[PDB]
Amino acid sequence: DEIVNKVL
Amino acid sequence: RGALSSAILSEKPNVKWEDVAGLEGAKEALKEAVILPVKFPHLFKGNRKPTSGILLYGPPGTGKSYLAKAVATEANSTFFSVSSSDLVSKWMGESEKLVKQLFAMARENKPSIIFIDEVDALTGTRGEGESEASRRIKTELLVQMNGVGNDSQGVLVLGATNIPWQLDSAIRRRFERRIYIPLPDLAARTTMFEINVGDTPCVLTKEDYRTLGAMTEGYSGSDIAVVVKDALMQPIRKIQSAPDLTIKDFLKAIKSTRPTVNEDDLLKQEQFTRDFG
Amino acid sequence: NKKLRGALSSAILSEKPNVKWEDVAGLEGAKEALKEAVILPVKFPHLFKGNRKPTSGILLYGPPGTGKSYLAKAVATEANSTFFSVSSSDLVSKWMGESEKLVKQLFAMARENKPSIIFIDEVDALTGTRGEGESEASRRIKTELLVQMNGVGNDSQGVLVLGATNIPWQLDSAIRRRFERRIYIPLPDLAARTTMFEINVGDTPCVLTKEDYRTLGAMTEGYSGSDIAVVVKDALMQPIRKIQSAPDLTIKDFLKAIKSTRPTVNEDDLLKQEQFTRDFGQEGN
Amino acid sequence: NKKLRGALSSAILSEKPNVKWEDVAGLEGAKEALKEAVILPVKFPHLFKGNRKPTSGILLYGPPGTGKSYLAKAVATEANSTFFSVSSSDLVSKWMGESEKLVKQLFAMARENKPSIIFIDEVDALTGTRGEGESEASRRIKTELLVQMNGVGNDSQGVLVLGATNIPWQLDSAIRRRFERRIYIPLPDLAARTTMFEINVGDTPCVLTKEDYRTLGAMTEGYSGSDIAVVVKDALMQPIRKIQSAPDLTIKDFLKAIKSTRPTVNEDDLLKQEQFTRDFGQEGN
Amino acid sequence: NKKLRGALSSAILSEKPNVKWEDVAGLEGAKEALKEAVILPVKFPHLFKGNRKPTSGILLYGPPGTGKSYLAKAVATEANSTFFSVSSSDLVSKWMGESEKLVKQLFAMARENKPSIIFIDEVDALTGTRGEGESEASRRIKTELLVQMNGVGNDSQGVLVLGATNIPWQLDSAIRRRFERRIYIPLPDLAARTTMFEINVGDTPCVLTKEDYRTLGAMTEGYSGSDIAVVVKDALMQPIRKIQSAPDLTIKDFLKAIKSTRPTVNEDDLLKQEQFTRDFGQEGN
Amino acid sequence: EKPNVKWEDVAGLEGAKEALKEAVILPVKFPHLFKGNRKPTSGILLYGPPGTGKSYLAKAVATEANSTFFSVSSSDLVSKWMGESEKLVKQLFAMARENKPSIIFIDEVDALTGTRGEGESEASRRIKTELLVQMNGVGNDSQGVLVLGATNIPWQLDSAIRRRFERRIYIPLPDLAARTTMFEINVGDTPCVLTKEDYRTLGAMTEGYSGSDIAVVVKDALMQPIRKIQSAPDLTIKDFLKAIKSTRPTVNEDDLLKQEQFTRDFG
Ligand SMILES: Nc1ncnc2c1ncn2[C@@H]1O[C@H](COP(=O)(O)OP(=O)(O)O)[C@@H](O)[C@H]1O
Ligand SMILES: Nc1ncnc2c1ncn2[C@@H]1O[C@H](COP(=O)(O)OP(=O)(O)O)[C@@H](O)[C@H]1O
Ligand SMILES: Nc1ncnc2c1ncn2[C@@H]1O[C@H](COP(=O)(O)OP(=O)(O)O)[C@@H](O)[C@H]1O
Ligand SMILES: Nc1ncnc2c1ncn2[C@@H]1O[C@H](COP(=O)(O)OP(=O)(O)O)[C@@H](O)[C@H]1O
Ligand SMILES: Nc1ncnc2c1ncn2[C@@H]1O[C@H](COP(=O)(O)OP(=O)(O)O)[C@@H](O)[C@H]1O
Ligand code: BEF
Ligand code: BEF
Ligand code: BEF
Ligand SMILES: [Mg+2]
Ligand SMILES: [Mg+2]
Ligand SMILES: [Mg+2]
Ligand SMILES: [Mg+2]
Repeated sequence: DEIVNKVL
Repeated sequence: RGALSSAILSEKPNVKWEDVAGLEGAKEALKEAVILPVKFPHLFKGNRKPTSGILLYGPPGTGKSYLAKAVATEANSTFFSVSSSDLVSKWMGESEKLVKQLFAMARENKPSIIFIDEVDALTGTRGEGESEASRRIKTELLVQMNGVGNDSQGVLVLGATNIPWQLDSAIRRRFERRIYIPLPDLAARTTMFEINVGDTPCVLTKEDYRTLGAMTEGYSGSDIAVVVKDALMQPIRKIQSAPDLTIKDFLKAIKSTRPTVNEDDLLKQEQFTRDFG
Repeated sequence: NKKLRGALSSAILSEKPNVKWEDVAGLEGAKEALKEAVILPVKFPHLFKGNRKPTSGILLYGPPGTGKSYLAKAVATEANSTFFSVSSSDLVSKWMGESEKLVKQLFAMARENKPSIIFIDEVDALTGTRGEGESEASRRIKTELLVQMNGVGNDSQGVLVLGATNIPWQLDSAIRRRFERRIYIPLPDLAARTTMFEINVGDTPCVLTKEDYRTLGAMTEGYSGSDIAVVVKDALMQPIRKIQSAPDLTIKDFLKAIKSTRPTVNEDDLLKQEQFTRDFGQEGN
Repeated sequence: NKKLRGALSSAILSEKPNVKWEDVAGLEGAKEALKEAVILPVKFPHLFKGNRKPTSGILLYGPPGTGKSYLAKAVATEANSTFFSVSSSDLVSKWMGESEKLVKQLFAMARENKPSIIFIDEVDALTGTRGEGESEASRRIKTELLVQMNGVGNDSQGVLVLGATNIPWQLDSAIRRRFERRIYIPLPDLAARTTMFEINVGDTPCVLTKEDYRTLGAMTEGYSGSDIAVVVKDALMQPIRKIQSAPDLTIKDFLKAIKSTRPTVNEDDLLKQEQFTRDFGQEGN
Repeated sequence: NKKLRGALSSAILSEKPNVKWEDVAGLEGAKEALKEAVILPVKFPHLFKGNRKPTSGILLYGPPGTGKSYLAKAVATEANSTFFSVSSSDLVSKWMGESEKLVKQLFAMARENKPSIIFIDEVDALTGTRGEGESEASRRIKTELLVQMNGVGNDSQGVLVLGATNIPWQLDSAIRRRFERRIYIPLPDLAARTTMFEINVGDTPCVLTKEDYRTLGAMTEGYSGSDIAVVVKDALMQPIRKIQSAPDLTIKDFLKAIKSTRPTVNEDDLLKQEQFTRDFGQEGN
Repeated sequence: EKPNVKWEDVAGLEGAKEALKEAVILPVKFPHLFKGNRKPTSGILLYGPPGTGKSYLAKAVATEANSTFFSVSSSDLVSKWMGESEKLVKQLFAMARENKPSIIFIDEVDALTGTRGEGESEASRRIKTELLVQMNGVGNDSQGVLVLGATNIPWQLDSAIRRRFERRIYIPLPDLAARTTMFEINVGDTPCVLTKEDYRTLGAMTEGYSGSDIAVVVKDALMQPIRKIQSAPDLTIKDFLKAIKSTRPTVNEDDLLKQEQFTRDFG
């Protein structure tokens, strides 16, 4: 499954 | 299949064309895009094709979703009220087949009107978005809304929004009649008070509703629905404390209730109308 | 399906925090609106027929510490309705549109268990005016909250959506529209402060009179209800300090506490609160 | 759930840094408040019944190097509780709303093992007034900390939340509200400085008398406790250096060190500290 | 875990740059402090017991080009301990609070390899007074560096944190506190310049005498050690230009180079350096 | 990467030409004269006004080097993603360490390195700082790389980076023989009736022009006869005089005062 990361 | 067929509603919210107050251009365009192809299908032959996309925009609370309910009652179509909750998925390559399935079942159920409500949440300019959700959805949707000649029955793609300037220019192109739903003027406000009091026993006259409609400049239709809600509560205050409807009930409600739209939101709406609408 | 209900089974609270409408001090108007939106539809359901529909959204705002969450506890005791208390920890999942699938499931549960109350505490952290926010969290959680509150095929019958906030001017205008009675909870006045001292001392043996509580209530202008709860907390510690440096509660204990404890809210925050009340709001009295 | 508790299992410290209440010098008021909020509820739990509840939040602030983290070590030795010690490295994560199920299951760990203490060191880096911050970190970690500290269905019984900071004016007003005793830890005074020299020389053989330590304490006005710890460090490294240029301790060793070592603080930082103390704070004595 | 150690495996340097203490000219105070903080704890560990602890932070500052990084190379050769020469490229990452775990992971690696030295070159780029900086990089990298250097549950035993900077007045006061011996590395004097010419000519055949090097050292007032390294570079490149332009080294080669090469520094930068040394600093001699 | 460009190809300023022929060829043609204390130069800052043939001289060193050449520039190292503008720098120096000898040509270094008194926290301190530490540093080994760099604003450069560039050479507005050479080159093999005294005449006519301007007066003069073809021939000196009357340069004679300032103080 294509999970979301989070950036700066 | 059995995951997008929770887009078809079937309860038919009973709003008829004589409940929206004013908005006659919008009723005119919606009639000649929805009612008239079905009732006289011989006319649309040759170069004369029906419209295949209509965007309604405006400030918040002025009639967009409500007019979509009026279409949903009066159309005699099959009506998909789809949204971004029902198209996006974890598994890659599901937000391709889901849009594709949507339009294929719309052509199972011709005539079809599809109401993609708040299109700015699907279609977000693709310069910062994530891989799966933003790109393959918006490209597949652009393709399937490039069905010009084949979609002569079936898909009329409505759509409402409050932020019409945050919309991608290819999708501004696909919606070929951007109509603007504004805050209502005097006759419409008087009509909305007369509708929203319903069949409730009141001592009011035509000059009373005329008075209130003169009093409420700046209010949208939501606000007048809630001043009628509060003013209809006023008898139960006069029973608890620990009768007829007066005009002091409405003056009481209008003193207490305060408008919703801010007068710079209107500047950017008028901006977009003057540039593209 | 059942994985998600296994997640949201821990939101149906089951303990009834015993705050009653008299444990709230002040606030005639906010209790009045909340009673005629929560208590009265259940107790006399024959009245609400025809054009007369109950209220389906109430926003409470104010400075910090003035009664918002507490009044929500009073509703949670007195309502006799299922009281969901949800927050941003319980809606933002990791997994591509669960933060919309969770919201939709939330109101689907609150329609199968009607009459229900959904208390979204600190709604300004979900709903942030969408001009600077990110794509997913912004457009998709805000958008599913909008469409889910009124929408087309959605039927907000018998659900009520409360909500409290401290920054009511940072709220999106579509969600300012959905909350149809923005009530303002202010800092307490003289009679309210005197009432809060009389409540918070409880049944503790004290030599104080009505003019003593009246004196303290005259002394504390600028304090919210939190601050008076902590000056009563500190002043109730004063007999222990006696009984170690060596009884009754006697007015030098309270004067001692009021000298030591200092206000919490400043006086420009109040200018922006009064701004929003004058532009969009009710008056909570 | 258990993935997150597997992350935050390494925050409940267990080595008990052996600082006892003797070893702090000055600050009778801060030790007094911390004792009657930490030691006394456990040792005499029959007292705290009725309206008399223990304190559930204490903010220590001050200039750099004056005793805040050290006094937290003293609590960590003397408390007999499950002392956690968490920080901003251990709450912020990468995957989208994991940075607040960490906050939630931190406080749920402290509820399963009550009476607990949560020591959030340097709280101004989590909690930054939310008018300019980003969506996820700002609104969601700050908001889950707020709702989790008092909230509706949350029951902060028997947990205590410490916290230290150097910039107490950059703190959000809702979180200034949650910390209900803002104590101020100041730069030292004469008796405290004399006590710190007597402590830091330890059991080292010296010819010094009480009037010698009294002399040095008179000599060092303006120094914080760090600076006196390093003049004792350098003065203890004077005889090794005389071994290298060729004994017990002369007062010329300490005068030598105090000439060479120069303080840390300045004198407008103190104006903003005194500002905050005069507007919202206590006095740590 | 192992992803992060895969990142920081490229910091344990493994080549020992052969600079010895003799090569570094002048500056006996800075060599003295660095020897008694690096060499002496390892060579005689029985001495440091009780109250006598080694130094755990040393800041070198000065004008550009005067010896700071070079003296750090001398420590890296002579120390016999694990040396991490970390920098700003190796601590910042993109994914929302994965920078902090590299800081924490760096010191948690350094206590596996004790004794250790951490040399943070140009610390003024991490630590920028936090009054104008951004939320994440500012509060979270600075804050994790603070808490990680002394903190509560952290145990800075046997690690040393060096650091060099050219702008020592733009440093945060908590981090000015953590560096407990701010030594100042100045522009060289006469004997140092003469020593640097004698070193940099190496074993090259020259007709020069002691009074010749003495002459040049008298000639070059205002030059840093970089400039004298490049006038020796240019003066050594004269003979090749006398083979192309058509041998032995005579003082006209150096006068030729000194005429052509022009300095680097500027005499108000020195006023702010002397300012900081007079307000907070040691003297590197 | 070696297309044609040569030491023969360039016009004027043999001080620059000899400093560079030295600093690249003199180690590469002879790696056994540089032993002991005698090390080659590891940084050269060219500057000047625009148009004066800086980057062309750099690519003359690219062809004429037998060395690798990385013509990165300030357009390609700006990012906006929290410490991405540094890993680009570091991996650049990694492929330059792995591939000795190398040349790194940072074109318009004044856009990375801006005196740090007004700049922002991250980009100022972090790109400038990683460039500093990466050029000499501790564990870094600048063996066999040469860091070039060109700029037009050499006074807006940070003093630590003015220190790292150890030969600041100044490329000035050119003389007479160079201009005559550039006309003779840029006409190429095109049939023209011009003589040596004609090119000599034009070179006398064009004082103040950089090499760009003479490349565009030759461009325009080569497009005069086709223009009289299709909106209705040969190459006259009146064609070039026509073009030089129409085409105008860039420069101002106070920009030269601050250039000469920096050359007299540091260059
Ligand atoms: N033209 C209208 N006629 C009748 N009621 C209206 C009209 N416009 C608004 N209202 C009232 O406002 C309510 C809100 O309408 P709604 O569909 O939510 O507006 P929109 O979607 O633009 O924000 C309507 O359901 C009705 O209560
Ligand atoms: N109006 C009030 N009447 C009685 N107690 C109050 C009142 N306002 C505050 N309190 C006390 O102060 C505390 C703070 O109330 P709380 O609900 O947390 O405030 P809020 O959520 O606005 O910040 C409550 O627990 C209660 O103990
Ligand atoms: N009040 C004090 N009594 C004794 N030592 C003190 C005191 N204040 C500071 N110190 C010394 O200061 C050193 C460093 O102070 P520290 O614990 O870091 O304070 P903080 O965290 O506030 O900066 C402590 O290790 C201790 O040696
Ligand atoms: N005191 C000194 N003794 C010997 N060499 C020196 C000295 N100062 C500078 N150098 C020369 O300077 C270079 C080191 O740069 P450095 O002085 O470390 O710059 P910074 O100190 O600004 O980091 C080496 O070439 C070294 O030869
Ligand atoms: N002095 C010069 N000698 C020879 N050719 C030049 C000269 N100046 C410019 N040119 C030609 O003009 C073109 C552009 O020059 P360039 O070096 O890019 O300008 P700048 O130095 O301003 O960046 C080059 O390809 C070059 O061949
Ligand atoms: F115009 Be509405 F708010 F959809
Ligand atoms: F909910 Be409170 F006003 F902080
Ligand atoms: F006061 Be310290 F720097 F925590
Ligand atoms: Mg709508
Ligand atoms: Mg609250
Ligand atoms: Mg500390
Ligand atoms: Mg250096």
